[PDB]
This record gives sequence, C-alpha cells and structure tokens, in this order.
Amino acid sequence: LPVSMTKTSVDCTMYICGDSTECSNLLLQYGSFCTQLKRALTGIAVEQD
Amino acid sequence: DPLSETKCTLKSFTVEKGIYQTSNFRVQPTESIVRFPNITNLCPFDEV
Amino acid sequence: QKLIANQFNSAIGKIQDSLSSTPSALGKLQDVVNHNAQALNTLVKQLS
Amino acid sequence: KNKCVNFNFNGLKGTGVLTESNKKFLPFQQFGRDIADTTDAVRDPQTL
Ligand SMILES: *[C@@H]1O[C@H](CO)[C@@H](O)[C@H](O)[C@H]1NC(C)=O
Repeated sequence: LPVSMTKTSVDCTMYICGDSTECSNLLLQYGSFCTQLKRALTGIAVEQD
Repeated sequence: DPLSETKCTLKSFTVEKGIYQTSNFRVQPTESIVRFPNITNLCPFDEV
Repeated sequence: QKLIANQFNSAIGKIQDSLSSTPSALGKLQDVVNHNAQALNTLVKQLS
Repeated sequence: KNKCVNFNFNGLKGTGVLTESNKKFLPFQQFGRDIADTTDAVRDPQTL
C-alpha cells in the first residue's frame, strides 16, 4: 500500500522567466498566481507528513 | 527585517508560531565580460 | 504446535523467495515514483 | 572564471558562472544544448 508521495516545490520567477530581470518586471503585472501555487504546494507537502 | 518580511507576506502585524516561506535568494553578478572574434577589417560600405 | 511452527517458517521462507523472484510484485510504489518523475520531466520539457 | 557574471558571446548574452569543461566537442561543433534547449556549453570566439 502506498502511503505518501514526494514533497515537491517550485520557484515561480525562475521557471516563468529566465536569468533576465526586466522579464520579472513584466511578470509583476500579471497577477498573484505565485501565492496560489506556494499555498497549494505547501498544503500538499504538509499533507504528506 | 526577516520578521518584517514575514509580517508583510502574511499581511498582518502579528504572526503565529511556525515556519513560513517568505521569498527566494540569489547571488547577484559581480562584473561583466564580453568576447568577440578578433577581426579588425572594416566592411566594404563605401564601395556599395 | 511443532507442525504449525514448521508450516509458518516454511511460509515465511516462501514469501521471502517469492518477493525476491517477482519483478511485478512491487509495481505500485514504482508506479508512484515513475508518475512523479515523468510529470516533472514533462514540465521541464514543455519550457522548450 | 568561477564568478557570477553577465556575459555575451557573439551576441548571445546570459548570466551565470563559466567553468572549465571536459566535454569532447567535435571540431565543427560550436554550442551545447541541454534537455530544455538552453545553451549550456559554449566555445569562445577567441582562444577557441
Ligand atoms: C587575435 O585573436 C586570435 C584568436 O584568439 C589570437 O590568436 C591572436 O593572437 C589575436 N591577436 C591579437 C593582436 O590580439
């Protein structure tokens, strides 16, 4: 019987943009998705434990 | 301050006991370099 | 008592041997690992 | 070498650290691509 899956995490700006910086400046106006992703992934990670 | 950063992240003046993910760190570049082929021949634009 | 003890020991030995010699016995955990790894690889591939 | 810098080789500009590499490039080969199709190994215009 499987019990828990691997706890994963993602970095928003590192993936969505690259090594550039004004790309993040453009990103800042698209919304607050990063909060949603961090909250959901943290919930999954704590649910595993 | 990191406590102030946590307060800003939670959007509250008081934070309960625990661990919170605030932001990300990354070391900034120190200097800059540039490399180009070793050419010193001007292109023929006057002749065109 | 002795017959049941012998049967139990033989059963344990057969379980060890069967688990050793069966490739598909542990399929579920390997499937979980494969699912996670493949999803992550697909994510990193879609960037291109 | 071994310092976080923002470089540009022949108009290909990017931020990172440049290290000595042991990849066996073919004489005609110039670039190096990873799984995500981002440049990983480069050949400088000078000193080859
Ligand atoms: C020009 O560049 C080539 C290739 O890197 C090198 O062999 C040569 O010595 C260079 N010449 C000068 C004057 O820097």
